[PDB]
Amino acid sequence: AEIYNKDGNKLDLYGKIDGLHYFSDDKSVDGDQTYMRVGVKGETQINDQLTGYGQWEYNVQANNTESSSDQAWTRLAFAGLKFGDAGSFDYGRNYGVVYDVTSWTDVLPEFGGDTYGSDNFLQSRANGVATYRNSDFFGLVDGLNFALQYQGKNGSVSGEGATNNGRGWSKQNGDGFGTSLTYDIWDGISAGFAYSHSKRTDEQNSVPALGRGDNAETYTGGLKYDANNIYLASRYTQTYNATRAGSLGFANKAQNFEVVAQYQFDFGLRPSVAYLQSKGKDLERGYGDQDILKYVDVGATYYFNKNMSTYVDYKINLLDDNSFTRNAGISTDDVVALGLVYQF
Amino acid sequence: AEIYNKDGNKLDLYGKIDGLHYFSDDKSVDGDQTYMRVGVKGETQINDQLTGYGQWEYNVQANNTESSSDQAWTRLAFAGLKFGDAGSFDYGRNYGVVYDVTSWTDVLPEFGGDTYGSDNFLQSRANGVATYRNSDFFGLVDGLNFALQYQGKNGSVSGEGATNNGRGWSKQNGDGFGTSLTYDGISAGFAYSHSKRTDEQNSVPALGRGDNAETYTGGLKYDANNIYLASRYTQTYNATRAGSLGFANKAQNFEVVAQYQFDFGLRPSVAYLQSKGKDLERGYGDQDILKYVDVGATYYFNKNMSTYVDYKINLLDDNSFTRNAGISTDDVVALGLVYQF
Amino acid sequence: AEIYNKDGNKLDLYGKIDGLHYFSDDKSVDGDQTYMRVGVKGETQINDQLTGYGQWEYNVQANNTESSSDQAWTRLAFAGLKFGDAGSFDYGRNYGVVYDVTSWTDVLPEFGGDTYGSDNFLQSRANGVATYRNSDFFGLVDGLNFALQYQGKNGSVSGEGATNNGRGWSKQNGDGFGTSLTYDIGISAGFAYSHSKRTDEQNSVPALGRGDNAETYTGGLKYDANNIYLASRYTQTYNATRAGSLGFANKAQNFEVVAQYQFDFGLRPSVAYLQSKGKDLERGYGDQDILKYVDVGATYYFNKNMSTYVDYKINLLDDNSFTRNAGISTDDVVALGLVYQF
Ligand SMILES: [Mg+2]
Ligand SMILES: [Mg+2]
Ligand SMILES: [Mg+2]
Repeated sequence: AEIYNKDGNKLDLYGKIDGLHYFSDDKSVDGDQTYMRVGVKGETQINDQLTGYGQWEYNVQANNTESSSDQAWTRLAFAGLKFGDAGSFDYGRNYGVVYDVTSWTDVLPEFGGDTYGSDNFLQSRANGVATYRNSDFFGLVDGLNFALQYQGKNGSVSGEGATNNGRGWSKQNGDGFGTSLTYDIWDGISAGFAYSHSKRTDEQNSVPALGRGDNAETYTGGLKYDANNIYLASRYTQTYNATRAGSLGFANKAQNFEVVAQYQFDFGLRPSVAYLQSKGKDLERGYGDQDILKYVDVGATYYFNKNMSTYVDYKINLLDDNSFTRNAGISTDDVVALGLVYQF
Repeated sequence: AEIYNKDGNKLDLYGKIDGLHYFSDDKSVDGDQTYMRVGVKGETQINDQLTGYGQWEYNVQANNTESSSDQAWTRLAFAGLKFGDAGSFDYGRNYGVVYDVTSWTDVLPEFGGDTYGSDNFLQSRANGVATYRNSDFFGLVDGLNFALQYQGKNGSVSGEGATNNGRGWSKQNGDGFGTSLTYDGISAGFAYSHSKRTDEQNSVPALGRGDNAETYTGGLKYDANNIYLASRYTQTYNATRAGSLGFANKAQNFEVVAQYQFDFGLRPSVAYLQSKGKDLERGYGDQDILKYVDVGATYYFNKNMSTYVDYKINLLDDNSFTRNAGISTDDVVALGLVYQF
Repeated sequence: AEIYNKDGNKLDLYGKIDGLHYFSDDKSVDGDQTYMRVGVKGETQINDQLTGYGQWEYNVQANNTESSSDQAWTRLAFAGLKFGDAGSFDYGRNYGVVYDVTSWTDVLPEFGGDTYGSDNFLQSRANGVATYRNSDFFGLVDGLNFALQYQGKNGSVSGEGATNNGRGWSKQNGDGFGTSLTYDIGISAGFAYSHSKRTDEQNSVPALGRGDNAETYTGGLKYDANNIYLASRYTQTYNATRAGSLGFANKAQNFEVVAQYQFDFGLRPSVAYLQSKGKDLERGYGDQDILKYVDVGATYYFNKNMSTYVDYKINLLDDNSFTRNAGISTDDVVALGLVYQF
């Protein structure tokens, strides 16, 4: 909600409160999943060719007790400058540019968006990203959106590989960069490409048993159709030393594919059907080729209005239980989600 | 404070900042107790019959350092729909319906509200509650309200009894149900709850054994002519904590409070509270779990600022039960200055 | 931002989002340092001579992951009354009155303000402070301000020295009090004093620092006019200045000086020198430098809501047994920040 707009400065206090329950035979996901999000988004006019901005987004779990630990975290926190019509720069915790394309399939009622994770190189939300964007390809092509992003090393907790803000191997990165390019081809049809290259860290190449290599790389292509009450999107990503092999490390190579179809009825119901897979290749310890993710998703959202909705989502999990999924901690069970959400 | 009201949607950013200090011989409660609360309450008009709403309430302690852990937590987080005469429905972290009645005695300047706890079946705030409420009995009887409530299992951290949101035995529950009924300046109230207990509750702590946690509550309130009087009695089975040692197989909990509101802003308060545990294992037998007289006063400067003193006159004796279970037997004085928004 | 003002009550929701990176050979400070702050400040008119107020300020780190621990904390939380000319009183988590004067040199683009820390007696933000303030000496002497402050013990986690809100020896305190006095002659002078009981764990746990009381004495001078900022202050402490992780300095001498200029087009360069000199340290340490650097940097103000900055800590400490064992950083640091304020 816009709660301040005065003398060239604007502030939005926004969020949602999501009354959410999961039903699954997997006891690590079954049960109450209630949470909320709260954030601020602000803008300050500097001059005719310059606007300042900042955004913070917080996640607050509400499915555990008042004595539980580690229930809140920051999703986004960045500050930036917009340079007229010709671009922007921001720095902080923000989305990696790969998500410029992979966001197109991250539209399921509840599930989806899970062939990658957060703090996973530049695939999703990430610490310390400096992001340059231009929406007219340097004045040459209207509608052609370019991004270039740099990320500094976020290393180990201690020792030779450390930085101030250290973390475990699954969420480490070396210095890296990303780029994306997206374009509306026809009315309502868009195409996009993204690439990332990051140095890996010494702990990534020594602590977990899976995944070895100097660099983490991703290649993504996507398509979207959004018109006439119909939403279709597909994307394909090939990764190298970048996709998590559950708790066991990284996949030397992975091939990640998502497709989604939705329809918006004018009375407020939006059914959704999707297919997702992540195919790991050349895994160590005799694993070879393994499925990391494989499910059909069917669900629907009912929008009461712009501030209130309810939804059901059903993850039909096609993974077989085997020594890889067991050892890596990957859920092979179906899940049903039921939600009622207030947004502000 | 209402900070947004536009095109059918309203948002309140509300809270308080409570500069609070306790004086006690009990070193685990003595000292600075400053904290604040902040929350949002939102409502959206969907159509003539239907409004959607959400509420989040956060508690933020401010009595420890900037390197201290576990200083903030969510009290409430729920989303709901209100229908008209048909009632309301909400889901999330919210009050158990037993508090619809026991709240009538939870009005002391600082203390009170402590014969039960949070995440304690449906006695107070709870995870994963679905709550239906009906006002005026479908519009047929003015002042008659009722509620129906369901809670899904919140299990252990790992193993066979787990759920995603696992916790220790003290705050676990199986599937449960609660109901309340209140009727009106004089009011009477009843509440009942029934929850399945978990395998950890029946094996980890030494105290309390049974398949089910049950509560029965009756209460009365007089609120008129600047006088507030309230009393309630609750009988529980396998549901009242015996401090850190488990649950009381049975307990009998009683509270009574009297207050007067002077025009100039002073509100003195006198109360008596007790919790009596029966049939405790390990030789404990019958034990007092809580017993005190409370005297205090709140001074309201206005609707946004108050100050208060409260004096817990603790009538428990020190014994091996109070020591082992971590129950305070010392007197406490609280002094507070509070800003509300 | 003031987001509510109605029927005698007002509320400000304020903060900043600071996109911040450090470059250093010290791996414990090097890298992303992005964070934000958010708070509320409210006031309510009670009557002609009485206003109530409250403030909360929260710090939220954003430089680590979504599964990281302990990433947020309360800086300030207090409630108070202002009685016109008779003064104000507030209680909660608030600044110690020593900061009334030492804040004069806490103006660097990024660094500075580090000859003391938080929860460090009455040197900075502190739990359980009751603070009386009087502005312009009961309305009788423009520019003459004073404060009186009391702080109850904040003790150990358990045992005989416990309080409900226990913490480690570095952040403990006994009962104490403090006072400040400032006088505006754009030119000001200031004095502050504090005296606290030390706690048993401050004497029994760490290697360094022994004594029943912690005391500080501060004097400051400030020139702030004609686009020029010049400030200096000197503090002598007893059993009160941390000697890194090793304990406290039996005596310390802390000195800071800063000069800045505000150009009309927005740039504010800054040059400063800071040192903390510890004396009579145990275990053979004797006299040791606790802090010693020159700071050079600049802030560019786009407007009142947006700025960018660079800061360069030129660290004059050396690797020796003291800095090494105390965990005191000896390396240079460059900070680069972009900050949105609301
Ligand atoms: Mg490889
Ligand atoms: Mg029993
Ligand atoms: Mg000494």
